[PDB]
Amino acid sequence: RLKKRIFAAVSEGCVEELVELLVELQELCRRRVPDFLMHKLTASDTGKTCLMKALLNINPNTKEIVRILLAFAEENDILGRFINAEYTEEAYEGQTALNIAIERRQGDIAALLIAAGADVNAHAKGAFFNPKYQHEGFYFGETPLALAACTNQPEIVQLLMEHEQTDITSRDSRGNNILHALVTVAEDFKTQNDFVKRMYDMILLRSGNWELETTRNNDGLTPLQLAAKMGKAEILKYILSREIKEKRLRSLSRKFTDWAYGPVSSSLYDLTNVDTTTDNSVLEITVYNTNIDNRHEMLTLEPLHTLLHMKWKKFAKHMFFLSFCFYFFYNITLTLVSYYRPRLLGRMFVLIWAMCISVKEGIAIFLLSILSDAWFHFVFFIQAVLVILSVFLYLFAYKEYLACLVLAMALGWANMLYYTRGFQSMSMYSVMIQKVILHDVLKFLFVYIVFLLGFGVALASLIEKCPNKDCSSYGSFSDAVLELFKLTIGLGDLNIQQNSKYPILFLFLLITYVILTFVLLLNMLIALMGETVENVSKESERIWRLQRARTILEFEKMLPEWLRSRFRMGELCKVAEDDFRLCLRINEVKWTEWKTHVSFLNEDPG
Amino acid sequence: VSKESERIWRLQRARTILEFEKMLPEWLRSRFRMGELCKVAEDDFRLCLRINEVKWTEWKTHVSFLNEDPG
Amino acid sequence: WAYGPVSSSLYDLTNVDTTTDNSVLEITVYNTNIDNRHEMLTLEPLHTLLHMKWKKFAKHMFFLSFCFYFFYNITLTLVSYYRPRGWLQLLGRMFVLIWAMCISVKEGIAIFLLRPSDLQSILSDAWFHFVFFIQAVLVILSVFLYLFAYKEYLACLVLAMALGWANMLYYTRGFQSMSMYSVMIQKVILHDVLKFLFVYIVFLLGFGVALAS
Amino acid sequence: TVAEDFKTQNDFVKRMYDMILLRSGNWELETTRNNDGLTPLQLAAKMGKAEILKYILSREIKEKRLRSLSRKFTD
Ligand SMILES: COc1ncnc(OC)c1C(=O)Nc1nc(C(F)(F)F)c(-c2ccnc(C(C)(C)C#N)c2)s1
Ligand SMILES: COc1ncnc(OC)c1C(=O)Nc1nc(C(F)(F)F)c(-c2ccnc(C(C)(C)C#N)c2)s1
Ligand SMILES: COc1ncnc(OC)c1C(=O)Nc1nc(C(F)(F)F)c(-c2ccnc(C(C)(C)C#N)c2)s1
Repeated sequence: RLKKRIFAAVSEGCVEELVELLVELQELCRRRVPDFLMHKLTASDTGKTCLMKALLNINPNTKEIVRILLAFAEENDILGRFINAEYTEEAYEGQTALNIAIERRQGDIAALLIAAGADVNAHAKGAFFNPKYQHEGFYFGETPLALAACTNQPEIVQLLMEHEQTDITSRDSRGNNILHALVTVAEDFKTQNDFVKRMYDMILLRSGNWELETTRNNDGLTPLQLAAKMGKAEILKYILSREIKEKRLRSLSRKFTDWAYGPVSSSLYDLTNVDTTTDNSVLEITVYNTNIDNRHEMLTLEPLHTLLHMKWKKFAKHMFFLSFCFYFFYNITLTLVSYYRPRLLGRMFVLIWAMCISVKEGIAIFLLSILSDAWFHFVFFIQAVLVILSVFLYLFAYKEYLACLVLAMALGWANMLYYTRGFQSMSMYSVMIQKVILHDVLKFLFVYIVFLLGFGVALASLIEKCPNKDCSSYGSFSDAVLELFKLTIGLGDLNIQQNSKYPILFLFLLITYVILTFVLLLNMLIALMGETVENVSKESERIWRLQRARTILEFEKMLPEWLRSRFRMGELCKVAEDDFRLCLRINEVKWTEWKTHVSFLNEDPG
Repeated sequence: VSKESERIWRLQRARTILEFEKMLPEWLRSRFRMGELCKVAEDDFRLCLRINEVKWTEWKTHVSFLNEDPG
Repeated sequence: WAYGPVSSSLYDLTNVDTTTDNSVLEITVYNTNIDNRHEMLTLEPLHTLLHMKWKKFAKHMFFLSFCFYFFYNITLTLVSYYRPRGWLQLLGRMFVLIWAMCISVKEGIAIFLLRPSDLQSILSDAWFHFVFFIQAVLVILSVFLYLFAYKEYLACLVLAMALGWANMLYYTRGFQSMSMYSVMIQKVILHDVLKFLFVYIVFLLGFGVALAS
Repeated sequence: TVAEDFKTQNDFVKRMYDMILLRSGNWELETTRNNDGLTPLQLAAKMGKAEILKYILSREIKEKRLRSLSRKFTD
């Protein structure tokens, strides 16, 4: 047939004479109308046309070939639905020839196709271009502008934005516009040369306006909140501290120096969607999202760090010390009620406070990874439940209340860790609350149960029924399991006299058990110690900073509306003709970048 | 031993896979027999295995094909 | 195929995919005179061939191997605990006996064609053929000594149960997480615990003679 | 008073100190006491400007005329 011949002549490109003669033959067959021409000019299995197959296979003679193809399509008044054709397969649906021309870094042919009238809003709405998860498919933004900006082709991005029909505010299937897409594709500093920062700045300045940055995708996130959700520390550092000095695009900045005199410089940072006064700010998302493992570097950014420090030093230090004091006196009263138990009028101060915790942490659990952040919610709730249960059992005629009361006292003294985590002495607890939490200890427990059960059977089997202390504490299976457990708990004793027909085999298996349990214990030991003390101190400091931020936000959530408005970090500042956006002032001193100061809001510093 | 674990796991895994594949009956092996025929040249027709690799650290351009239409 | 960071390539499997006399896969896997297999079993065609063989049949064959050994070990434990000190007990004992004979012939065949330089490293899979064979031999020997009028069948039975539960480490080295855990455990034991135990037995015997005299 | 460190200033205050001290070649600048009685050297001692103090305490002018401004004389 002629379809395969045209496709081969257009993919191989060894000479355009083959495709010229084949197109002459095709026109001859057509003279004997548009649907037939393109049904024979496309591949019915995918919807691909000769133009896509020509651009998918770039060869030293492909520009002339696409020129020939477009000339033949325009000479038949079909170029409209031929240059705008798109795939039909489920995986690559929506992909057109301009996507392929840009993905092949062919700028000249791309300009050719845009001049010929290829619509520049073609959304590659396929399951390959909108992957369920990354690393299975290629998500760039489902648009020729997003594809030109994601593949680092600023020439084509200029060619696309200078066009007339381009939609810079176009939103793809995922709800993302160009800026969300740039945020998702951006990875790092020197991994791919950090061109996405350049493209972000260029696309935001070219369309100088706040609509691209205030647009929410289908998850209700803006490009800034989307950089906060993921761990895009570089794009977040750029957007947050973004200083444009062009006189017309100054209102696009998020940081405004107003003060510089010499090395001293007082800058303002913008706190609109950043300072926890809205639905979910960069602060909220950066602090509470436990899916990046990069909060160590994102909570030290320019406005966020000082915002956390200010909230702390303003009210969270006081609220935290007050709650620590209240829990400390709660625990002291609990200890004195547990010591002077009736084997004395304040025995109720505990109860009330218990119920308070019982509801507070209770509600705190009802509103929701969740064993590293919310652990203390569960332990405080369990402690309060134990206390109220001890009281209920004490006023009833139960003598089992002492167990719960002593357990509650002990668990409260253990919960005292939540308040002392950055104290360099409760460091190992505050760090093994995370590594030992889930997987490090359950493997040990499984292997230890296997050891215990197997060796219990092996040792109980070796023992002979005897006339009723039996001369053997390894009698039934339960007695051997108990002896072995007591052994790994240093509560036991090795006797070479256990009333066995094979005492040497019994001794061998007992010592084998001892040594194997010691190996398991040593594994868990070197696991939870894992010293590298520089790095473990990094880990403890990082955990303290993260929990400090988390509790700062928890404490800010507790205050009423009026107290929150009275704390309310951020001075109102005019930054443009009429902008008046709440900012946060940061004074700095730099003795290295000596420059004449031409960007400032106030000419008289102070 | 952090990595030595992966080394020993990979070696034991490969040896287990190969001995299991040897244990099967010849018709079962013929049934599984990963790899599909593919015409490479005028008459080449070799058993090729298609591997799709996504490397997200890519900075280059590709222009070649055997069936340009993505599968 | 390549479009962006994606690339669908077509590798050749002519003398590679284990359908010839000795392919690159079988040679790369079975040759233990190099100590470079860790780097060669990661090349794209061999890597994906092993992955697909796994997914297709070897995952299931391995899980069935593990399940059969697990239930054989459980029945061995049950006949060791409930020993005589014949309705269904002897059914289970005949299960463990025929399965011990099967395991013994299998691992003995594997040992016969087990070339040296496989046993070069202690943390190597080749070593397991020996412990599986020893345990199956202990089981059949205990059944032989129990059919006769011997008392020492219990030592062999308990040793066989203990060695089977130890041999489950071969299967825990086949799963992925349990691979790292079990290899760490077995490294600790076979390398450091044995050296320390040699020098510590020296200490024990010396100071025991010293304090006893 | 203005000198900070090397990681923050790259040591230009030492160079400006040398320049302004040589161009006005006389002990009137180094023997002057502020409203605390501190000379520039005692002031560099009081606030721990270790780089400025190291410069002043061992300052050797090899020029023949400005050698009386030296504090260390390699002979
Ligand atoms: C700063 O710590 C303290 N300071 C002064 N006094 C204290 O107790 C009187 C304490 C203290 O930690 N007490 C505790 N109580 C309990 C409870 F089980 F009862 F909940 C503790 C507990 C809970 C869960 N797993 C364990 C382990 C794994 C270690 C075991 N086994 C221990 S720990
Ligand atoms: C998952 O492990 C288990 N789960 C449940 N039950 C079990 O045993 C009842 C087991 C188990 O490990 N059993 C074992 N059997 C034996 C054998 F000596 F017989 F070979 C073991 C052995 C072999 C060589 N060197 C030692 C050391 C160095 C430690 C000494 N001394 C111990 S260990
Ligand atoms: C034959 O003994 C074993 N075989 C195999 N494995 C074993 O442990 C894994 C063991 C064993 O002795 N275990 C132990 N457990 C505990 C406990 F912490 F629970 F109390 C032990 C204990 C008891 C009392 N005073 C301490 C001091 C203060 C010295 C400390 N530290 C530790 S000792």
